Amino acid sequence: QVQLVESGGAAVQTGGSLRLSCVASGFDLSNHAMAWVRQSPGKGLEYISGINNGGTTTTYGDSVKDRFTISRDNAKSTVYLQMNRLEADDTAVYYCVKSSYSDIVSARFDSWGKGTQVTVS
Amino acid sequence: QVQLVESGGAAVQTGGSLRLSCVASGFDLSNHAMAWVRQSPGKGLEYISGINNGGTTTTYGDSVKDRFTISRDNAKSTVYLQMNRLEADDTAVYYCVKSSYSDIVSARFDSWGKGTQVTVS
Amino acid sequence: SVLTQPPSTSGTPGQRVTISCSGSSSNIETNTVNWYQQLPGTAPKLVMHTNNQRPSGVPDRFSGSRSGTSASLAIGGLQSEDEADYFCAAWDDNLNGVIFGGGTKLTVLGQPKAAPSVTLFPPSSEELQANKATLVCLISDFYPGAVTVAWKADSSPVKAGVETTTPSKQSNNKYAASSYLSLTPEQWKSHKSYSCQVTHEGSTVEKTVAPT
Amino acid sequence: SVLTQPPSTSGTPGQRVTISCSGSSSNIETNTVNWYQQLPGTAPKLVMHTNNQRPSGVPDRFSGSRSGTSASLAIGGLQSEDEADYFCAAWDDNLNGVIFGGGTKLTVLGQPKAAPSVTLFPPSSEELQANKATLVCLISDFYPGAVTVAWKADSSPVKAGVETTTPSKQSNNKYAASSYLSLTPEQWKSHKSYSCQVTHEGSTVEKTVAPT
Ligand SMILES: [Cl-]
Ligand SMILES: [Cl-]
Ligand code: NA
Ligand code: NA
Repeated sequence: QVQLVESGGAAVQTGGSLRLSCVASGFDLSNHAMAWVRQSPGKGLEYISGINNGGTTTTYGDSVKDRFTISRDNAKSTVYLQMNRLEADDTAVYYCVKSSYSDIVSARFDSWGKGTQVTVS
Repeated sequence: QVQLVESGGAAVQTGGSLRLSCVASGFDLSNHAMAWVRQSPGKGLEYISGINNGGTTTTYGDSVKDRFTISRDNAKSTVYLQMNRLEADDTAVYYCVKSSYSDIVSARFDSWGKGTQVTVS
Repeated sequence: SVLTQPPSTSGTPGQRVTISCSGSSSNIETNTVNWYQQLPGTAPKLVMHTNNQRPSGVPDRFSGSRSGTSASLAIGGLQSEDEADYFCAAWDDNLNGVIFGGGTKLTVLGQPKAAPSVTLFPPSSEELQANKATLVCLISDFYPGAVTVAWKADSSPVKAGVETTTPSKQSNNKYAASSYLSLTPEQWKSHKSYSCQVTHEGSTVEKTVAPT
Repeated sequence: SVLTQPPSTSGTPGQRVTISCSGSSSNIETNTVNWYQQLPGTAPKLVMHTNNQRPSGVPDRFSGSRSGTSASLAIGGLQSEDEADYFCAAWDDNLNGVIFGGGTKLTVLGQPKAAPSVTLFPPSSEELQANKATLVCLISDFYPGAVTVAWKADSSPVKAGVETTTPSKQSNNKYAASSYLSLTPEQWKSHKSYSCQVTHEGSTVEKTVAPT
């Protein structure tokens, strides 16, 4: 069955870096665009970054551009998120999502992971 | 499949009365002892009343004796709880539970309902 | 930054409720809308895509629409299991990405509604001696359990240093919460007054305190 | 009235934790013990019966025992999905019924522990003019998120009129809660002082205020 598993969340210091992973199972990752969605405690959903199936187009949320970078390895069935120059406002749970389409052009997210927590102190 | 469904919870006034129902499905009710368990918001579990499969033995929690009464109708597959002279300390969620044994002699409760809420104002 | 949704709505069992979401020429007018449902402590789930199409495993009482720059999600025959937080979402050409709504918390009523009691507390003398000035705005005895809070220094909005707790059910089955603002003793004496305003289903109450 | 359990315990993933439950000659010594597991907002579930027998669908890492007047529930290889509240239970001949434990909240650690900051607030002047005297004891920046609170009038315990909110996660991923005591202006001026004591994983902190 279709499953998304995230890993890498930890408690780090302000200004540090961290790298998150999302392993996909039960489908062909090379046919789907992917993205990251985060949620701070008691607040709403926020779009972080997205990438198309070929990795040739990337977009970012306004709060994380020039700081975060998204990548993927279709043969290893894995999506990554590199986070640099962290600040306290990055403390949230980060979800790995999969789109039905092969391109990052919509807000349709059919599958969600369980999420990983990041703490900035 | 085995299922327990409760009904009757409502918001009433201090000193009033209320009658709760629990309908059982998926098994033979006449082979099992039954009981009621309640939980006040943010607090623990509390034993309210129990009855054996033949209805010949009944026990009560110390806080509700002389006020509450338990009964059953095996042909209608239903258990009842009559609550009289209600007080604010009776505000809680009330669970209908089923024992594996035919007698009310243990704290083994194999199946639980979803519960009904009672508010005393 | 976000699409506009009402912060909270409610209805009685069997009733039909609708949730609004309003956008701009940059998003909803030119891009389709998606709806997501989230229960406490779990991931959000898609319940509607491409304006008005339902995923498999979503009851027929759910329905979506789009008109101009706004959308709506209709739920008929309210059941207890529909109590959740609902978000709208669409692509946005100005942001080059996805824009979300603020979220609407839906409650299935089971007791009479009640307006909150609000009490505001100035700093205590023991914490002022440890070079601290924290204010508390106590909010109690309200239903349904969703509120929004805003602080002001004199008459200007304050956002930094604000924390508000998730509403909690108490012994009378009504909700309570607290909001605290962490200040330094200079900021507190710097201004003429501070204020705490609470919003509950559209209605508002405000309180004010001052250094003595 | 109840069996004695620790209010909270924790461990790191992969670790092995144990939960205690101690009774009397009226219950545990002569009657077998049962264990129940409850996740937030759902009904409790049996995970162990007849001292040390596991229902079908309960991992082999769960294990129970009984010795004298006490029992224990052991969990090996802690996983995230084990975070819940655990109750013990047994029949009691003095009560002629079932006696429950107080409940133990188990947390799977994912960040460093932290002791709570406590601040106590006397009544505000606006609420005193409306014939009201409510005290607030603010508790913030603690982990894991479980606390126990006790109030005192001078030196005597007070139980009536106390409400405490369920701990809430805030923007730094630490927890916060509030406890308020509703008094009349006579009761408040009647005594020399009031106190608020907070317990967190066995450790205690206390504060005191007085009418000025
Ligand atoms: Cl596929
Ligand atoms: Cl049977
Ligand atoms: Na395919
Ligand atoms: Na049978």
